[PDB]
Formats: sequence, C-alpha cells, structure tokens
Amino acid sequence: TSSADLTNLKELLSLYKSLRFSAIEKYNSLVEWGTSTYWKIGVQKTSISDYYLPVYFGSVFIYSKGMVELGSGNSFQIPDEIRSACNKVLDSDNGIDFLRFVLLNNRWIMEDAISQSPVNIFKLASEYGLNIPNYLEYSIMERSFDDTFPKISISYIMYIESIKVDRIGDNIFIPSVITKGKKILVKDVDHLIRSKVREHTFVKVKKKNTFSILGEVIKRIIDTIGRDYYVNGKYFSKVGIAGLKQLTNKLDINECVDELVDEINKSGTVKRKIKNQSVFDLSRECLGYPEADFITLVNNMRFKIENCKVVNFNIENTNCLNNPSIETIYGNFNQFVSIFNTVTDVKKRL
Amino acid sequence: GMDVRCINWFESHGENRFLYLKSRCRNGETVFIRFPHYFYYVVTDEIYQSLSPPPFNARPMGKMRTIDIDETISYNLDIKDRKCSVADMWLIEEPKKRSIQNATMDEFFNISWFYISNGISPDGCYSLDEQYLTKINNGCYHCDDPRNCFAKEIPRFDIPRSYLFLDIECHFDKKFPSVFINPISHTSYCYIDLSGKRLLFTLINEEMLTEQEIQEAVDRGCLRIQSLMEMDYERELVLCSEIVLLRIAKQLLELTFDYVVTFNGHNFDLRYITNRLELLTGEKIIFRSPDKKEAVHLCIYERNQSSHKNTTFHVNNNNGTIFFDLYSFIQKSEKLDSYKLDSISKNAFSCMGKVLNRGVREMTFIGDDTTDAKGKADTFAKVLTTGNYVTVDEDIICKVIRKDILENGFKVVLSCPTLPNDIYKLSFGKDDIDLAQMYKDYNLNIALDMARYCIHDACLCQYLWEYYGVETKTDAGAATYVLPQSMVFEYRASTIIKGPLLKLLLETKTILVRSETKQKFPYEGGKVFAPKQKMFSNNVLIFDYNSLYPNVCIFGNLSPETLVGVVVSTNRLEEEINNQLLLQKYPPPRYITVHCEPRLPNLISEIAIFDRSIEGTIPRLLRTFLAERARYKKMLKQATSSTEKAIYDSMQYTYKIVANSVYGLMGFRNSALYSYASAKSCTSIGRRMILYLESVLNGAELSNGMLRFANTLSNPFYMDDRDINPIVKTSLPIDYRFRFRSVYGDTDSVFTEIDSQDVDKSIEIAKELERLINSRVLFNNFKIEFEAVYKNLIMQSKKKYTTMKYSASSNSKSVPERINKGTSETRRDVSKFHKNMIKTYKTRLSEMLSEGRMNSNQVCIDILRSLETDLRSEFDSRSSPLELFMLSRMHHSNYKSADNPNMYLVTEKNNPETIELGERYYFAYNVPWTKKLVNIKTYETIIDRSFKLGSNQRIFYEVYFKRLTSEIVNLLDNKVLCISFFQRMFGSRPTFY
Amino acid sequence: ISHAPITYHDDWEPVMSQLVEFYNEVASWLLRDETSPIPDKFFIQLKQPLRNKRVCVCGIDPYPKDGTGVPFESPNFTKKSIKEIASSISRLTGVIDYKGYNLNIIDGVIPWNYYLSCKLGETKSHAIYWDKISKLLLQHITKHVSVLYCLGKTDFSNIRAKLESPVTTIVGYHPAARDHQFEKDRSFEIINVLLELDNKTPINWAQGF
DNA sequence: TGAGATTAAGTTAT
DNA sequence: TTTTTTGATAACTTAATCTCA
Ligand SMILES: [Ca+2]
Ligand SMILES: [Ca+2]
Ligand SMILES: [Ca+2]
Repeated sequence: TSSADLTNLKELLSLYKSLRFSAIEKYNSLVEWGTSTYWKIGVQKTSISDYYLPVYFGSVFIYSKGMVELGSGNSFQIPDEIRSACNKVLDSDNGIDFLRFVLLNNRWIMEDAISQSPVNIFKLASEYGLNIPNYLEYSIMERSFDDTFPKISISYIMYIESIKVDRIGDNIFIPSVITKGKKILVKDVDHLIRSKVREHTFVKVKKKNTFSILGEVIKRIIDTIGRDYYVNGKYFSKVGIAGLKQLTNKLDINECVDELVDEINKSGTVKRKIKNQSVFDLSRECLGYPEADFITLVNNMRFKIENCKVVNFNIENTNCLNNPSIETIYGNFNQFVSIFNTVTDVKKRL
Repeated sequence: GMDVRCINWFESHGENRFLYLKSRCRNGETVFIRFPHYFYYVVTDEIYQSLSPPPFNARPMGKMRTIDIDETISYNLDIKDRKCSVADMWLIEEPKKRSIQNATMDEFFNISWFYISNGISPDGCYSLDEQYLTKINNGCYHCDDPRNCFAKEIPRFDIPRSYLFLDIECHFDKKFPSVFINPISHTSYCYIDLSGKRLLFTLINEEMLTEQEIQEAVDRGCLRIQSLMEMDYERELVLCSEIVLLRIAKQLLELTFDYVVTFNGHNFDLRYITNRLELLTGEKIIFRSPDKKEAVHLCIYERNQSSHKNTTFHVNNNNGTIFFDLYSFIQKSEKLDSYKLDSISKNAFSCMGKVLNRGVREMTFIGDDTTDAKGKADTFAKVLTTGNYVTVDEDIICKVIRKDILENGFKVVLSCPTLPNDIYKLSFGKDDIDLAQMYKDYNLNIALDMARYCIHDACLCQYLWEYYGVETKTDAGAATYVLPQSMVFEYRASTIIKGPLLKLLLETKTILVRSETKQKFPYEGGKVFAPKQKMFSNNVLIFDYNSLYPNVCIFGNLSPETLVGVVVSTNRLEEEINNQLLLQKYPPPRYITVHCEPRLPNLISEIAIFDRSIEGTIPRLLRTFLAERARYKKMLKQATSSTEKAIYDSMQYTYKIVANSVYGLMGFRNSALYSYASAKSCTSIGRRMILYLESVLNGAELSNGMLRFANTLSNPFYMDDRDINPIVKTSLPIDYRFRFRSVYGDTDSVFTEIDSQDVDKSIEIAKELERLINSRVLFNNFKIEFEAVYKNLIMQSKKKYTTMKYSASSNSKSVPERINKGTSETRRDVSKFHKNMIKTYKTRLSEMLSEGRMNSNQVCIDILRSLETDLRSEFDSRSSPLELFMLSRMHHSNYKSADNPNMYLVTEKNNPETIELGERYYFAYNVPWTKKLVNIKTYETIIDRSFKLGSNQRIFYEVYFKRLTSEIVNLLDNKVLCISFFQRMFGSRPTFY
Repeated sequence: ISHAPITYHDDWEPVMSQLVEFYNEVASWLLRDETSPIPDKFFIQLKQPLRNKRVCVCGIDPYPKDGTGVPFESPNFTKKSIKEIASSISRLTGVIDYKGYNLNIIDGVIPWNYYLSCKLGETKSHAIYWDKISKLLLQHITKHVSVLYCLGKTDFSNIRAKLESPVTTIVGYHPAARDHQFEKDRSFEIINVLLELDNKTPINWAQGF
C-alpha cells in the first residue's frame, strides 16, 4: 500500500532466505502481518547452507546478520564485541555468505569463507587482520604450509596410556589424553562425553599429520579427571578459589577497598561495562559457570537473599544433583556468593 | 422551526458535503436543517502554522496533555517515567482532506467530531433559532454554525411518528424468490401516517387473478384502482396491477417516513421491491436531498464484519428515513435458536387456555389474567386480530374457526379433536399452510387467504417491533453511542465506545498518542476447577458476582496510561532482590502489583505495576457506563406510561452491553483501549477472587447459628482493612447443622453444596449467606448476589450440569424450572426424545438418592425397561421429526474441504430456502438392529431446509441412545452390563471419566 | 445461449455451466437496454488457459461510451485513469516509448473487469445486474493467482464476500481519488516482489508495447 | 484384546 | 463522481488413526 509496507515486504523477503543462520523469532511475526493485510502470503509461520583451505580444528561458528553453529543451535557471546569491531563484511562487501569463525583454546580464528571469488574474501581478511586460513587461492600440500595452529582440509580451489589435563587460560583446562607420547585432540568435551574412552585401552583414533583423533560416563569422567574439574561449556574448569584477583583479571584492570573503586572510575570503558550489565550476568561470566547448568541450579534452590546479598543458600530438589556438573558447581557455590556480594557492594559504592 | 425533535442524522456525499438533520415539529410536518461539514484535525500550533493555506477556521480547544502509553520489559528496577507533553493544540476544521504531519487524536471517523465540537445529542428536540436559519428551499432551513443554534434543549415530546411496516409475499414456485422471474403478489403495508390513522393494505397484483375473482372482491367491498392518484388510504384491500403497485410502493418509500420496517427486508424485501421497480417500470426511487441537490438512485449496500479468531445489508438514502431490517437485529441479541419468523412468533406469543366447551371439532378456549400472569393474553388477542392459526400442546395446529376479543382476552374456537384435560398451551406457532401448493392453484378464496396471511405478516413485523422495543432500542443506541440513528446496530464494540471515549478524552483533555510496537504477546493464563463428585441430590447454593470483570478493571485502575512497568525475572537469584525492591519502593495503596504469568517462556516471574493515582480511560469509561445503566433502569420502575418501554427500557440494556465488553476490548490488539498488562492483571485478579471465594466456603460448618469459614478472610493482593475472623454472626435458626463444600466455580459464580434437601431452608440459608458475604468476605466495590437454589445438582462434566432452579422467591410448593448452565438440556446439540428421557431418569434419581442408600441399583433396570419399550420399535423411520434433530449448526465458513469432515457440508446443491453463512439449519442424515459402529455422521450437508421426511425406512440411528446410556452410566457406578448395552448393536465401552 | 447467441475453454470449465444459468436471469432485461461496452465484451477473455497469468487486475468502471472491454485498453491516452497509471510507471522506470499504455499485453498478466457491462454514465448502478455472476467469475481467478490488483478503495471494500478461497490481493486507491492521492504513494513494486515471495519470477511491467 | 495420547477442528456455556 | 472492520483463553464433547497382523 504505502512505502512502509513495501519496506516491510522487502525486508521480509531478505530475512526469509537467510534463516538457517539464525531473526527467525521475528520472522514468524513477519508472516503474521502478511497473513492479515493480504489475507495470505507465500511463506508460512541452525546449519550452514550446503554450498561447499584446511580446517582450523576447534569450535566452528557462522554469522551473517550481525554466532550460530552449523552442528546445532549454539549461539554464544563474543569477547569485546569482535563482530562489530570488524564492522560488517557481509553488508560492506556483498557476495560473501555465513562468515565463519573458529575458536581454538579461547582464541578466535577465521577459517575459509564461501563467496563471487575467494580473492575478495582474502583481501577483506588482509584489511581486517585477525588470521588467515591459508593461501591455496593428509600429509601433502597442506603439510608444506606451516602455522601455529592445526589445519587439515576443506578443499584447495592407537593405544592411550594415562590421563593428563592441560591448561590454557584463567580457570580453563582443555581435555587431553596421552597415547602410546602424543596428545589426542579431544578438546571438545561433548565428543568425550558422547564417547567415554577408558584409559590404558586401545581406541580407534587416526592421526593425519600432527595428532590423532577418533550420566554414568560423566561420573567416571568427573572422578578420573582431577575430581574437581567441572564442565564450563566446551572445556573443563577448576573451582579456582580467588577473590579480587579474578575480578581484576576479567575487567583488565590493575590488581587492588577504595582502590578498586578508584581504578574502576579511572577507566571509562570499564565503568560503562560495570554500569551496563546485570550483577548476576557479569559474576557468572567472571566465574565462567555455564549458563544452562547454573540457571537450573539457581531455579532449584531456596536462597534467602537480604539487602542484595545471599546469607544461607540451600538446595531443595535433589534431581538436579544427578548431573555431576551441578554437584561440583554447588560445592564451590560459596566462592560465587562471596564474589556476587563483593560485586554488589562495589556497584553500590560506585 | 421553533421546537423540533430530531429523528435521524446523515450527510450528503456530493461535490460539496453537507451534514443534514431531519426533525419533526409538534405538528405533523418534517423540518430539515443543513450544515457545512469539514474534516477535523487537532494538530498542534507547530504543524499547521507552517503550511501553504492559513487556518480556514480554528477554535480555542485549550492546553492539551499527551501521554505516551507503551509497555516495555525491564530486567531491573530502572523504569523511566512516562513522558507527558502539555501544549496548545487547536481544534481545526478544513473542508478538504489534508495529510498533516502531526496526525494527533486519530481513530475518530467524522461524526462524533461534529457532535462534540458543536454539541448535539443525536436524539432529542431543540429550539432551532430563526436568527441563523435560512429558508434555502421548501421546508429546508439551512444555517451556518451548529453551535449556538442548539444552545437550549428541552424535554422530548411524543411526536406523531410515521411507520411503514411492509411485508411482501411473492411466488415461491420451487426455489427462493428472485427479482428477475418471480412476480410480486401480496405487498401489505401497516401504514401509520402522522394522524394516528393505522391503515392496513394488502394490495393484490391483478395480473394473476381473473375477471370473476376481482369482480367478486369488488362486490365484497374492494377496489380495482388503475392509477396512483385514485387510491383510497382508508380501504383495506386493493386489486391493483403490477406496475401500479410498484408506483405506489415508490411513492410510499419516497415519503418522509420516520421508519420503514421489514423482516429480512434489506436483504430480500426492500431490495426485491427496488430491483423489481427498476426492472419493470424503469423508474428509480430518487431520494431527494433535504435541500434538493443530490439524487441517490436508491441501492442497498452490503457491510462485512469478520473476526480473525457477518454480512448486513443497509440503506443508502439521504432524506432522513431510517429504513430498517428485523432479521439482522434479531440475530444480534442474547443467544437462542429462534431465528425464524414462525419460530420467533412461537417463542414470543404464548398463553394458557381453559377448554370451556367441547364439540366434534370446536374446542372453545379462554385467555385472561386468570390463566396467565398478565400481558400475554392481550398480546395473544392482538396477534389474533389478524392471526388465524394457533398451535396447542406443541404438536397440534388448528385453524381459528371463530375469534372474539371482548375486552381483555380471546374466544378462539379451534379444530381440536376432543383433546383431554382442561388447560392447554395456546401459542402462535407455525402454520399448516403450504405456500408452494397454495400458489400452485391460485383462486379467489386462496387469494383472500394469502392476503390475510400477508397482512398478518406485516402486522407481525409490527408486533415484533413492539415486543423487541426496536424503536426504543434505536433511540437508546443513538443517545448512548453518540451516533446517527441509522448506525446503531451495525457497529461492534470497538467503534461504539469511541464516541463516549472521545467525550471523556475531551472532558479530560488527553490525546494518548500510541507509539508503534506496543505489545505483541499472545494472551493471559486461565484455569478451570473440576467438581467434587458427579452426584449430589441435595440443595446447592449459587452465588454470583456483579459484573466481575468491569468491577476489577475499575478496582485496579488498569489503564495503559497508569501502567508503570512490568518487572520480569529469569532466575531466582535476582527474582528475590527485585521482588524486595518492588515491595519496598512501591507502597501498596497507590500502586497495584499483579503477579501475572510471565510473558516470555524464559521468565519465571512477572509483576505488572499499575498506578492507582489518576483514573484511567477504561476505569472512567466503564464507570460512566455502569452509572448510566443504574440510572436508566430505575425509570422503568417509576414510569407508568408507554415510555416505560418506549424510552426508559433499552437505555439500561445498551449500557449493560457496553459495560460487558470493556474487558474484551482491553485485550484486543488494534483497539483504542488495548492494554496487554491490564488484561493480564484483570484476569489474574479475577482468578484470585474466585480462588478466595472458593477456599473460604470449602468446608464451612453452620454449627448452632454461626458459620465458620474454611480459611481466613484476608485480601489476596495486599494488606486491606478487613477483619480476618472466619466465623460469622448469621441469623439462621439455631437448630441448624449443615456442612458446605465448595464444589464448582466459574468466572464469577460459586456453587456450595449443603446437607439439607428441602427448598425453604436452603433458600433462607443462601439469602443470609449472601447478605453476610458482601459485608465480610468481599471488599470495596466487589458485590455478590444469591442467584438460586440448585437442588438435584449433577455435575455432568467440568462445566456442564443440570439442576432444579429455585430463586429467592420460589419456595417449596412453587413449580420449579430446570435452569442449567451448559448441560445437555440447555445446549442445542441435543435432539428429539433425548431431553425428556434424561429429565425423567434424573428426576427419579433425585428421590432415589435424596434419602441415601448408596446401594440401590434399580435405576438401571428401570431405565432398561423404559428404553426397551421403544428402542427396538423406533428403528422404522416412520416420518421422524426432522424439525428437532439438528442443532445450532450454521453454514460454516472456515473449512479445508468440508467443515467437520463429511460428505457435502459447506460445499452444498439445492439449498435455496434461507440457506447462507450464519443461518441455523435443521436436517436429517430394511436393516433394523444395526451392527457394529460405522462412525455415524454419514449424511451431513447443507441442503434445502424443509419440515418433512420419508417413511418405510430402517435407517441407522445417531448418538441419541449411546449418549443417553453414557450419561446414565456416568450417573451410576456399576459396569456389570456396560459392554452389553451396545456390544450387540454397536460395540463399545463407556468412558466413565 | 438463449440470449445473444459459447466455445468454452478447458481453463474456464467449472464456471460456464453456472455462469450461463446466472446470466439468463438478467439477460432478459439488461440486454434490451443499451450499455456502454459493445455487446461483445462478455466471453472474449475466456480463450486460452490461465496457467501463467499469475497477476490479474480488476476494475469496476468499464469506461464511458468509448468503452474497450478489458480495463485500461483505450489506444488514445486521453483517459484519466490510463494517463495517471502511465505517468506512475514512467516515474518508476523512465521509458520514453509512448504508444498507449495498457495492462493487457503481458506474458504473465491478465486484465479483468469487475462488472462486465455497464450503462452509459451509470457507474455503481449495476450492483444487482452483475452481482451474482461476479462472484462465480472471480472464484476461478481466486483459484489460481499470485496477486490481485484491486483499484477503487471503498469501491472494492466488499471483496472478501466474493472471495471463496484465501488468496493474496491488494486494494489500491483509484486514480480519480479526492486530492490526487495516487501519485504520492502507490507501492506497485510490492506485487513485483510478491511473486518473489511465492518462489515465482518477478514481472517487470515493460514486456511488450 | 481392549486402554490411551494430539489431532481436526468445532462447540456450547460465563 | 470522494473516511470508515472484528473481545483472549480453559475444556467435553466425537474422530479414526492402526495394529497387535
Ligand atoms: Ca415476510
Ligand atoms: Ca417475507
Ligand atoms: Ca457477574
């Protein structure tokens, strides 16, 4: 009818095609408007489009709108808004589709992207310098090219002995198992969770160039791997008893009662971050507790919060204790409540 | 024109647009007034001061306050205050449509703007000042400003209203009559001119009658006019031609009638007359404008109203006449299956008659205040003045051989075949007349009989007009809705509130600009409570709230401008903190906090806050509606003349209707009163109120002379100012020992079962319980009333139940009524020989279980004996009563291939006779003792609706027997023969939930 | 046919059988009186299947005495309605070839007339002569179409009643209007993208001239 | 070898 | 030949679905 309706229909058409990369929630409401004004429309109310350069081994995600995973609906947060810091390659340079970022040991890397031609994608990668997949424009071709991170292949255009967990970052411990003296690429816990491998047992694992790769089981995993090594997502994490050190490390500020407040006030960006997010969310991010498990644990509890401070937490439903991750997290809940109290006091003082 | 009373309002859709006014003086003359009409805009001083034309006309509207009403989720306690702008918006009139940038105070069409800018009640009488009035034509007095011309208003007066109750009888050869091939036969008019001179006309078309018949009629005292000018208005029968009849019809219609009334008229009658007139003569009904400037060439337009989760035909004349149709109005009020002329007459005209004399066929009846209460006898006599067919005992219809109305009743002499007893039910039901066969062989005697039938049809339209009080209804609608009289029965609840809402806004000087993307969440939660058990056999007391939803809407001030914020939480580590913040920052008796169900799935708690400081638009609109209904319903208790029903009887009904839809409008998305949080809070508080009432009467003991309520008496929302003592000081007789158990509760109704069985004790107990509940249980404006004593309560389902209604007046020996709330009896789904059997079985079980045995099982054996008498014998079709087998099933619209998948429903063939979307339908679907179950819904379609069926057939039978047995086994408990009930015939086992 | 003596096509097969019966009731009187279109613009737009004209335009006024049958077909450009449509098309695109704009010669667009015949200077008057035929005639178009172009605004308000099946349709302001409220915003390209929403090729309104 | 759980929707009642 | 449309849900009812085959 009017220009607004034309714009609405154009954007409906635009988001209809780019639905597997999510917008999809608002897409249903878009169909609702169309089914009324025109009495019907041509449409009805989480993986890469088929399409398809070595694979940067890790956790792969795709983003095109402005980060969902092809394997499942895994859209998590990003450090310091890297996606917006890189502007929008999709909008600025049309032709590329579902730009792919791979995370490897808390380091974000970009793998090969599908366009047009790969030349413009490589030029954009050079312009916005994060990393490069390779320069092709399993022990040959890709073996000649060297990099600090493992790479195997997209295209070109054994016996274990014991268990030893590694360490990457702050309270982050990637899984690792030693074979008959190499580390098996089992950094993804779910693959280890879905396939529990007993130690000192032959396992069907294949090595291409550098390394090899393939509730009751979760109890065995939590008991064997250092006891107090819970699941914080794709990796493991220890209890990590700490006070202001973790708060300073996460906020990227100098270690410091009034000293911390003065340090926060000195940096405007950190002050905005503090007064731009809820206390619970930032505390959970600082301690690295998984969002899914911690929400369930909190919902299944009977806190006695007074004056925005937890006094004596307790558990009510024992069923949630079936998951070993919640058991370990509930064990270190005192650290979380202390850090939450400290954060609330700091924000009240500010 | 000195003092003249307004009759209709309208406007001219010409090159220059004028808003007219038709009025009647104290004499019998029509006075027309004309005014200029403009589009109205209330933009601010900064949008119209900068435009190509200067202000053509402006008014000092005043400093208007605009509040932005919006709802936004807040995962915190930081809520920004509502932005209010006080400015100097000017009331601007422009004779042409301009697209202004501001566009404030929208969603008002054109007319309420005029009515409130100037100030006019669309129904009423005014002293039209001659200072401004100019004789622009013959009788049309046009003046410029409609503002000071109506400075003084006076009480209304009984004008000599003019009525044209017209009904035409056509040739129904085999299908529905059409304007192209079916000639008109028997146009009848109940012409009531401006002299109190009722004139009944039954003009027969002479192209069908022969010379002998018309000569005999003339000898009997009839006419054979050949021109329009020679017709006599004082006669009672005419034998005119088709073209002359159409010319007479055009002359009558073009006249400045106050009302032209029909039944199925706009769709059929008036359209038929018009289309026939232009088809035969070539003349067109030119409704001259009041100032004689615009010719309309009458054409009836169709208006469609459909709900996302109805076609009405209307007149387009612009001369002040209020052309009306009764079919559409009838299919708008209450809820009943009577949607046909004969059915409505049967349901409306009834009385009791005593057989004072018998005979071979003549059974004289008598009707007066002795047999019936009052009024119905007089109405029966009035219909009998032209009626000649009366239905007795619901199945016998006899032609009235002789009639005589002496002073207050009738002396009808029927053709009954020596009926037994002494007292019978005399009602104007349908007639044994076969219209198609009557028109098949058309002779003089049949012509006179059809003339009697058609004049009775016109007078019956008049009698339905008087019974429904349609003129009162139209006047009340005009007065309430601030609308022209021609538009009172074609606007739904969304637009009918705009007038009063606009008046309220202009009195309060608020615009309430609504920004885009306010709310989109689906709906609010609800709950239904199951009863305790399926058998009571004791007295059950019914308590009902007084318009609970409007009452809570005014209690909580649930308005979008009073909405502060919806604080929502996703976990419990923050829910406690923000809950404490809400409790400590918002004092209770200025902000109401409602724990509505969370709007988003990932939320566990949602609290909506409403500011009860300044009254909102909804709590003031419905308050005004309630006050108006209360004030306009007490006048009928004081008025003794015809005004008691002529004026002061439909105002309260219309105000009740408008108050009973405010809550529904408050949740409707694109409405002027939409507020999602308000609907959520209203529903939540209603559920809290029903829970509070139920769990205070669940186990209340009437020990000695006091009642101990179940739980404490505390306000379910905040800390009110009521006592919490559950014991009361009721004044029942001290020798009482009863226990109350709260069994069932609907939105505003609560049932409590009692140990007693006699009616009088239950009535007194319930009355004093009701008088104690409002004093102690309820608070503020929440009032309750005792409906009736429901003994023999049987909760057939969660909501469906059958009882024996006993009001606060019907004590013991008073004849009871089986008033129910959704059981088989009230629901239309049931059919013939289904309600009587279950009625008898339930009545037997009443005294079977009142004494108390818990082991008597003879009910099943007695039911088997009663059913086996006719269960096998009914298998012969024997002309089964099709007239009462079906249900409220209409020609449905939403379907894929067939609604309720079947053979030819919705899709269907030969269904001409009154078949369309929205019409209640009656129809029917050598192998006796049918075997197995074959999903018995075989022949379900929409075909020609008749009242006859074949015979000598052994067709299978429907859910009658199975449902009777299912209800019976729901009443009882033993399933010893449950399989054997239908294993031989169908094969199944009752659910017995 | 009894009045004005069909050559039914395979496309309009389930329509003509009831169409003749509906027509015969009116043809006894409408045909006798003179009408603005020639007594031929009744079944001319029936030949050939309608399996590719997925955009159908309908109008209620079959022009004054200089009628043409299908709407917007007069090769004179003097028509007020045709001139404004062509001006809007030129504004949107900018084609200089002017030989008479018409919405009929398109590989995927068919023009339709709401009322097949109307009298000289008598618009909106034939709300009863063609009322029954119109519903059945529009039913077949509704059965298979992508979008329907209705112009007339409140003139075409009563269209859901004649809409037997749910389809995509748009009701636009007529070129006459009241304050020339047609060139301000028409949003024609919506239909040009509507076919895209139904996985159908968009139609540029410049094919054939 | 009868016992159940949404459809497929309506279907009446505050 | 010109301004105009409509209240959300909660549930009992019959429906075959079909295979144990
Ligand atoms: Ca009639
Ligand atoms: Ca009639
Ligand atoms: Ca009530």
